[PDB]
Amino acid sequence: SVEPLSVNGNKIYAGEKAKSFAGNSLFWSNNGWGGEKFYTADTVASLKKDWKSSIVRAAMGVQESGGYLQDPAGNKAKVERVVDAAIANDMYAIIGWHSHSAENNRSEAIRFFQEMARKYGNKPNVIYEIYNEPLQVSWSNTIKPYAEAVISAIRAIDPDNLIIVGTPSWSQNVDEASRDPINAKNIAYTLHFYAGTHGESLRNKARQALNNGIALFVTEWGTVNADGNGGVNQTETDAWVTFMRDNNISNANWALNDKNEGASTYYPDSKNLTESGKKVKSIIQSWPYKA
Ligand SMILES: [Ca+2]
Repeated sequence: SVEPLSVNGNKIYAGEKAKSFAGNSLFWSNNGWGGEKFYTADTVASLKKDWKSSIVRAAMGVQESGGYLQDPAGNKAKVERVVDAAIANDMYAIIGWHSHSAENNRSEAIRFFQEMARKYGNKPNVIYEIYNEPLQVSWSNTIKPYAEAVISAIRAIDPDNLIIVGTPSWSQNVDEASRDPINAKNIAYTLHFYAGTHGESLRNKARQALNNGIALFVTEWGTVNADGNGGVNQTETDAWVTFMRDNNISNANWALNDKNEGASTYYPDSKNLTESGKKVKSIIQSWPYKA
């Protein structure tokens, strides 16, 4: 149904061959933030059938209003709902601790992931994303110790499922991370980009991380500007897609949602594709590998 993932030095293996998959990221799961209406089994089914998506990413809010801190069971439920649907539809599912300062609530993240590990640890579909987007923060002094603690907790329960760690400066500093990898099994590192804002320079940093023996994973990328607005940068988008395809980098487009911003796949209150949506759909359906 779904081949298990393993990280061997530089790349991610699905079963026994180097592979990469394309997918979608839901918007914030926070109560009242709109994206939550897409955390349904019906939507996941639509991505597998209509889009041919192989990945669905649950972006669980943590410290903002309506997030996991304010409503734990409420948010935990939307995630479980999406993961169960992904498992049923032969797709990979990323459970993401959608934070910008995760080091602030370490025990909370540990509590959450232990439960998720116990519940989903044996299905080859689940992937853990323990720190969405770290800011101007040190890798070795802030992100690494936090990540190691969480990974330690997970690994005690689930010894082999892929864990993805956020990198400094909006998950752009993957080179900085490669110079001080985490000594653990099946760990990947996140890279986030927005084709309307980031280019070849960010691609070079990625190349450097790849050269140092670290496997990357694009848990979030936009065809539009970093603030989620502006138009689609067609050229940069293509260049980025070729880069990921070449290096077998899995990716999740941000976000299958209908907020009134360029990054959304649908126009407000509709299933009518935006410029971004049409583009990403084409990208997702012609991807070389499927879950
Ligand atoms: Ca496992």
